[PDB]
Amino acid sequence: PPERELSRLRRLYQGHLQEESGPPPESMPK
Amino acid sequence: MQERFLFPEYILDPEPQPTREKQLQELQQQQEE
Amino acid sequence: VRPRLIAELARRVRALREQLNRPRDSQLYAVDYETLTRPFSGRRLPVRAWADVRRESRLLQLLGRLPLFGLGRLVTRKSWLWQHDEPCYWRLTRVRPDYTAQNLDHGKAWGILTFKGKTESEAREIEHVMYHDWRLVPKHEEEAFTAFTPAPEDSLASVPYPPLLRAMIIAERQKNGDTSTEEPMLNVQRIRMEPWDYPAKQEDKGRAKGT
Amino acid sequence: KAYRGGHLTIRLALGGCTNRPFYRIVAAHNKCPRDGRFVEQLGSYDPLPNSHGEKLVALNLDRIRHWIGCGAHLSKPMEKLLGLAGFFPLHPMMITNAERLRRKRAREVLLASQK
Amino acid sequence: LLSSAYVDSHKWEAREKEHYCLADLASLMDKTFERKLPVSSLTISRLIDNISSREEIDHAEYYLYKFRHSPNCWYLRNWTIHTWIRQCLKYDAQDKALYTLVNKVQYGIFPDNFTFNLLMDSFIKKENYKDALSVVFEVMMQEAFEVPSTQLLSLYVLFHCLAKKTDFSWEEERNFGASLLLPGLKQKNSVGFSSQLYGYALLGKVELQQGLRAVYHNMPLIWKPGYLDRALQVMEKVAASPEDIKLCREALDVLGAVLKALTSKLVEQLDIEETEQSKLPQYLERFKALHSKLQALGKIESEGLLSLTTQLVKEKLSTCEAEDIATYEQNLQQWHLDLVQLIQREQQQREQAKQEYQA
Ligand SMILES: [Mg+2]
Repeated sequence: PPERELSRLRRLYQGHLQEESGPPPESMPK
Repeated sequence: MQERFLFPEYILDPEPQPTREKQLQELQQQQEE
Repeated sequence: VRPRLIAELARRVRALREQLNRPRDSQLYAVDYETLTRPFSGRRLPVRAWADVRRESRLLQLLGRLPLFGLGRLVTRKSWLWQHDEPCYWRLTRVRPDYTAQNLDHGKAWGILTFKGKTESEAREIEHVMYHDWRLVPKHEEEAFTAFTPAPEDSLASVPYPPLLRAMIIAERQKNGDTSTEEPMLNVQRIRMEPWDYPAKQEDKGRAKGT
Repeated sequence: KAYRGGHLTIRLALGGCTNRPFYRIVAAHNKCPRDGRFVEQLGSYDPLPNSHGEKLVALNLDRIRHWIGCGAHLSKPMEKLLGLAGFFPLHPMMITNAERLRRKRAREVLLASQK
Repeated sequence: LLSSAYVDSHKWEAREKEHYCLADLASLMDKTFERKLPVSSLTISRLIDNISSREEIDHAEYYLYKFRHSPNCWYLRNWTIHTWIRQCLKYDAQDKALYTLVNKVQYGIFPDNFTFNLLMDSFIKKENYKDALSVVFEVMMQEAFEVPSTQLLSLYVLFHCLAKKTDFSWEEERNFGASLLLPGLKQKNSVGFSSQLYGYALLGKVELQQGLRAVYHNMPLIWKPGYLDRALQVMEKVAASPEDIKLCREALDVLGAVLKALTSKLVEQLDIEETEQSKLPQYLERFKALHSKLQALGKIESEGLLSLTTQLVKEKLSTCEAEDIATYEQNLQQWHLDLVQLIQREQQQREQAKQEYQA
């Protein structure tokens, strides 16, 4: 997501936020 | 909209506590007779 | 079958009691700000609303301080301001306050909706009038607030079918003799993704029953 | 029976025995009991792998399409099954759960490397 | 400040008045409220229009409160509000008019600009600038600065009250800043731009110290941060304007003082955006640069704000008053026509109800 939308979500859910997740691994790790 | 004038001298107030119970009692009576 | 008359009597008297004990907005939508509970029912508001309930204003808390209850004025919502960058507001056309309220801060309103810069044709009733969410657009700011340039809203007009449905459609075509190599497509320009926070029809909404 | 409102929904009715579940895909009134009266049986689903290492799903696609066209809703497990079959798009939560699992396995691999 | 012709009440005294005894109308309204029926706007119009004493002012206040909390509350007619303020000024009850205006929610008193000017000018003529300032703040809260006469009177009163003030409460700063910004934005002269700058400086101080919600909550102000940036934008605008427009040294001093004092709960802003507290040093640098630019261009007035506003008033108020008086007379005739139409409609509906009751 663009950073502006992520900041919007952080304002909306301030105080109830988990660590942001990055893109998943390309394939299933073994 | 426009203002609708109401005139208290030409208005009749409502009667609370309507007693349909007596009507039902009359019905069950007449059945009993 | 012995006719059940007491059932009819009970239904009629209950209906009469309901129609003669209809609660008003000032009672239904009052709130205790210390405990954040509705005194009418005793139910607590959801947690995610709590902050706004203590910070923002109901619509008629704003309109009762305006001449003619603010017909023609623009009102926006905090949630819209936080969610959307494009202007979202109601242009008020009719207001009917709850006269029993001490501060005339409850009631109903009608207006024309502009959502994300798109205005509607007609005026309809506003939902969430009792929410602590509303803001009044200053008159010296309206021109800056309403300024919107419609961006090109060019979205996808067709999508692929799911794999199995696509295979079945192609098989049916091939069985009926058609040898067309054109991919089957599903038309979605007619399906317009309506945002979940777009105002609903307040006319169709129900009301809390007195008790 | 007459219910106040409600709708038809295509869902999974659970039968079988203890520790051996089996599902019947049925179109039924949403207010009816899970394993009770239904309008039509639209298929079946065995969640246990068989001797060939397969999970067997039977779908009456014609009747499923008919009942969806008659206004029937779909439960989330049924939507996921139809996505796995390719009859629908993959449900968003299957994709999201796959990504969550990928991230968890990546964290475990990173732990192994760190040790 | 307003002439005798503007404040003359002869024309309103000559309005067509159908006489009633206030006691009878009061009893009729009391019965109507007892029966939980709606009172017509014509009844309250007649009660307000037949006040003949200072105690009848007190009674009419109570019945205004009752009409406000009744089904027909929004049908309160503009001639009724104008007559209410006229009667209050007539029977030495300006505190009552000001009370109903301040508590406008409970009484529904929303005057037109002519009536605001009348009340404010009475307070000024008796040198009660505290109550005139209260009326100015009410004009600000109702956003009724659409007429130049009101703008000029409000600016005069505001600068008069500011010239003798040292201790500022943040609520007072907010009220003063809004009350100076709103009329200032409509005046395209030196006084208007100086007022814009002064009010932006005050609102920026309030924003930086008490937060932006302190600025915009329950105010005719925007919820967008950067009030000091808007002050500096006013300075830039004055730099690139015609020669005639200048900027007062007093407002520039106020903005400089605010910046020097500033450089010495929910989060409403996006975390990707820079806060104003982190922009204060650049604001100070821009202020110094623009101040030097304005001095070099000679775009600074040395005259005080109050003297400049006095001169502007003595230049413009007469024409404003003439236009206002023409509009007032036209409104008086329109009110006469509307009242006659309302009375005729009242007669018609009374007749219709009579035949229904006879049937
Ligand atoms: Mg049962």
